[PDB]
Amino acid sequence: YLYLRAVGGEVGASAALAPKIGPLGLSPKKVGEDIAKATKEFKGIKVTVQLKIQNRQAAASVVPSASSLVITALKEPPRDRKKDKNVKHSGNIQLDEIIEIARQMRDKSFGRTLASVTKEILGTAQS
Amino acid sequence: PNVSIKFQALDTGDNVGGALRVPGAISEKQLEELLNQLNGTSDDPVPYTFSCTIQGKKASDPVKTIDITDNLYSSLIKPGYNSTEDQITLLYTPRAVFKVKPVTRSSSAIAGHGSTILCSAFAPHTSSRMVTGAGDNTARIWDCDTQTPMHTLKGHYNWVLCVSWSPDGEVIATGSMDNTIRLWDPKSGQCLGDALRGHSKWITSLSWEPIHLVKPGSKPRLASSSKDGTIKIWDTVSRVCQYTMSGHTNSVSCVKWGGQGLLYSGSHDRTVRVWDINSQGRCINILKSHAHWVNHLSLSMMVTASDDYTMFLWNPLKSTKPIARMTGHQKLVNHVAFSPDGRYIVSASFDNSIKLWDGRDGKFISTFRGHVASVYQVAWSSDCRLLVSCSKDTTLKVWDVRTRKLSVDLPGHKDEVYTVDWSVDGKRVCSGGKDKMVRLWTH
Amino acid sequence: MQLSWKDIPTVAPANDLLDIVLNRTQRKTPTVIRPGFKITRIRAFYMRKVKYTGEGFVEKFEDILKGFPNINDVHPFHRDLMDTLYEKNHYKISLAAISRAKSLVEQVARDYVRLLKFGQSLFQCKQLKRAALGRMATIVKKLRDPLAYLEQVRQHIGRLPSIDPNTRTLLICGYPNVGKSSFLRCITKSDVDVQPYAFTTKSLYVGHFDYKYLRFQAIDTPGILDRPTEEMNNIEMQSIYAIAHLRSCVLYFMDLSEQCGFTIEAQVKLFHSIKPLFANKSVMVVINKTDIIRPEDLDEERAQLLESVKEVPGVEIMTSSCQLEENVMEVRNKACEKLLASRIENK
Repeated sequence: YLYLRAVGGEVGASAALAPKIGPLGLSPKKVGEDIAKATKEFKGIKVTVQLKIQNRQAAASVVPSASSLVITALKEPPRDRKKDKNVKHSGNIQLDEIIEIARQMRDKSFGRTLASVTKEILGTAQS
Repeated sequence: PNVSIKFQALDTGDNVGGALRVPGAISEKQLEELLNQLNGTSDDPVPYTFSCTIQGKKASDPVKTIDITDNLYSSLIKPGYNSTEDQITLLYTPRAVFKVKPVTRSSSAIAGHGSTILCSAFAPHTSSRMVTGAGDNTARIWDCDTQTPMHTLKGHYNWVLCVSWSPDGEVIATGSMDNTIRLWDPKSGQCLGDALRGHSKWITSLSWEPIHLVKPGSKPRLASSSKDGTIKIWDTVSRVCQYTMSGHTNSVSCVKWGGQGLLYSGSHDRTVRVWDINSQGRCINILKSHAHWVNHLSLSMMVTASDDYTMFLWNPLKSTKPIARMTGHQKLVNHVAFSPDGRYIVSASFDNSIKLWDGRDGKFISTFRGHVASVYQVAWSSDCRLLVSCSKDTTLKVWDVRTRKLSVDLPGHKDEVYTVDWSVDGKRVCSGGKDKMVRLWTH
Repeated sequence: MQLSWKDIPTVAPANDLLDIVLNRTQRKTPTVIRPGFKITRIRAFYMRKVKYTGEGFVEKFEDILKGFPNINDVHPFHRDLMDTLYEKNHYKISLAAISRAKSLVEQVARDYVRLLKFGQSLFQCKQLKRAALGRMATIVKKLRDPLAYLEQVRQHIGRLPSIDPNTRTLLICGYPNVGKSSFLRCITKSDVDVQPYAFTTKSLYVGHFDYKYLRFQAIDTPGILDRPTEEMNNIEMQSIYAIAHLRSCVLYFMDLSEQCGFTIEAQVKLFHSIKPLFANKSVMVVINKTDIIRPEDLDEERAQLLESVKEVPGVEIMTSSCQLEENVMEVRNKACEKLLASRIENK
């Protein structure tokens, strides 16, 4: 795929949308609407969004994602301010919370087991 | 010969109007007695204190209070103005209380914390308790009276950079390089079990609202500033992190709270931020001005002292524009004491000078000179009346606020005084040097 | 039409500067034949060495001070372009540093020559030269970090677009990918050039066109003026402001089609913000790229431009597509005319 970068809430930037070409395979602000609607809350760190183009449609592959799932559950927007030791904000996820994030991920993830899936998310959470 | 008097109130406080005429012969002590009768405050030990008639940069001194009113009427400073020479202008404000018989044997010293450093707390008034914090990773609660160590709080992983003390004196809070703040019971010397996580980097400063006037829904909280560039508000009773204030690019050196509603922060990113702590976590205003790092803060007015040696005074709460830029110090102002205290600010600087300022006017009331080296700390000891300053020159000096003259100086062969806390009765000084001892002076 | 700023020569490092002086002094001493007293001859050698030590320092430091127009002295367009890169406040302390250093080396050189000249003791005379060299050596090293900052900037100022802010310029603005770069090349008779500039994504395209024996300069803004000024950093925000000194006329291109990847609403907002600020310079708004353009957007555009109702630059838009080369010369004459015919009569 031919990939692209995005900021939360952005539309119609000259540098980012125009030279990279407007998906929909023409007519930006088609996609410019589509990305923007989806994007969620405040901009923060940039995410990938990834472009795939079809006949007169655009689709984006967007994972802020499993970690943005963590943000919703904890009710904490940041990430680990002081890496791997102890976070500055006090975002301790519960054990019950993490298996439900794992349940939902289990389609996107390969994972064999639910217990396997819990490690994979937990490894993401700690760091 | 008579005088007409015109008194207009200065600061929020008492109000009264009406000119009142008194005879000319009368002294200052008599003038206050006439004025206070009108004010409706009694002629009790309440001093009722005066400031006068705005100006005095001239060749001469301007308008002292204590000069007899007939003498003032002729010649205030000039003969006066066209609008004076007919009235005398008085600004009236309380405080203040007296302490009598000074005494003096050498202070008891309480050795502790080997060769170490940073914080001091003395609960003023009844509290005899003094709390010292150190890089040694511990804190010690001491008896101002006995001068013996009550306990040492040995929770922290590393160096203790800051502390807060409740007036009850029952609760102590500390900030450590270990990145956590802890709440302790000073009597027990027992960790509250309050270990507060969330800060990534060292917790440099904190201000605590010991008691919350507002309904119990709101409780007492402590705000902490960290190297991580963020501030957090914590519930002392239940050690939880109520809110996080993000937005500072650089480390947060100083913070003021107790505002109970306004969080004021000064950071290395040369910015001063005013915040709404409650469920929002949003910074309403960012004060821009300081060329360099903001070291110290006072929150009446908002006052910031910067490395760029300037002090800015910030106007009422919503607008975010600066009232005045106070210049004159050469170097970094370590600490300042500002308050509702007649809008009077005292600043201690590395330049080894101390200045008294009128925040409203912007005028420099006076500068205290005589210390050899940088001024580490200051307090308006007596009150409006006295200023106490500490320095490298091992000196804690007592100065006359009105005169800006130096009355007397405390220490000799030693090294230096890092900081001081003063109560009406006594002074506690944290000192450092090769042979160390905290000093407790009693008067 | 050129840069004042190019002319300053590259500053040599402290390391290069330390070695060269001593080597030169070494060369000088053996070649010289002192005449006179034995003590005097040695003294003469040492004096010579001290003076080449002074000479070599003074020559490098003078090269920084000369070559260079001072940052304040140049016209407001040019001052700005330097300001972004170094920071002017950092630059004012830095200029003074060069001056201070020069004074000190002269002062020390004078001090030592006299002392040696004065002294009888051979050991002393030798030691004195030793001391001077030691002192000279420390100074260049201390200054190395300001030398390094100065040397780096010299190269960056040389790269600056060379254009005249006095004579009439036409400015192409609009959001990115609107077709401003293409519009410009079509407009210019000769082939387009590229000028490097700090804080521009593309660079700038510069072209020029004649009507009569009057020359008109054209530059496009890509990445600089194209997007919110407030949103940008303090250095880039300042870069946007340099454009103010520079432009005699501003042209606002709109691409209604959203081929640029940006909506008409966004383009109208950016235009409106810039527009009252430059009363002094003439405006011609052109809605180019007309052939592709969609009618849905046109309604939004129409509401600012054509309507007498709120927000309007008071200029009458030309439909064209310069890229297509329909009306390319027609639009070009009008743009020049709006500022030219004006300014002539005005002055």
